Amino acid sequence: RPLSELVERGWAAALEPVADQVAHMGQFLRAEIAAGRRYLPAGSNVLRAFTFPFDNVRVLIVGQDPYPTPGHAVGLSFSVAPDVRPWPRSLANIFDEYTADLGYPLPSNGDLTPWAQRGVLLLNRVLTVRPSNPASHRGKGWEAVTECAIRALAARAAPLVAILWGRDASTLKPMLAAGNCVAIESPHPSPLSASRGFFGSRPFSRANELLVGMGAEPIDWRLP
Ligand SMILES: O=c1[nH]cc([N+](=O)[O-])c(=O)[nH]1
Ligand SMILES: [Cl-]
Ligand SMILES: [Cl-]
Repeated sequence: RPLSELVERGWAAALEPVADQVAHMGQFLRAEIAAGRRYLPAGSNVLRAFTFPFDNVRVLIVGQDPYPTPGHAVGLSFSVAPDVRPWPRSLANIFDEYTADLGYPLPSNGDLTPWAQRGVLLLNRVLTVRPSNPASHRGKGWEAVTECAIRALAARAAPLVAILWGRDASTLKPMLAAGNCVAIESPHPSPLSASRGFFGSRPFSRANELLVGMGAEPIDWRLP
């Protein structure tokens, strides 16, 4: 199936340069299932970040790989389905910062769909994983796909704030080089690092400060 059938119109055009690569990933995934390996998220969710309009994106929040725990990954970085509990600890930490930064109550559940609807791109660098095997689809072909996506996003005339959590995300700074882009960076929300620079970083309000200063509307971050 061609890109225009899988993703939103603007993303299909942005991702044209990697259309063959995306087809190849579908072949890889089929071969995984034929070899008796599973993958997450569900097939229908793999490209989900690209189902929300390319032109509407104002904030990029980069992830690395999908959650490897069965039933967690949903195709948007960090998000979980509404019935998932307890929250993955990175997400719980994200939510702690959300409350402290913004003053909102704890969200009711871990579903970040409203952010995606509002132009927050929840993009993992690698879009699939074998269950219980963290980072197991590194090097399988997604990195070129998601690099194309980020470069296309950065090339738009429109404002963009990139939120870069952890060392691997910070290495994308070169590709956000353009005057229309601005990166904020901190240690990752995982418990390993969170108290050494993530908590108190105020990424949500600062992203809004930056967008307003670039002439854009702020993100309404409020979750149910
Ligand atoms: O979808 C994701 N969920 C969580 C992480 N993480 O905590 O590193 C990530 O990189 N991507
Ligand atoms: Cl498996
Ligand atoms: Cl807000």
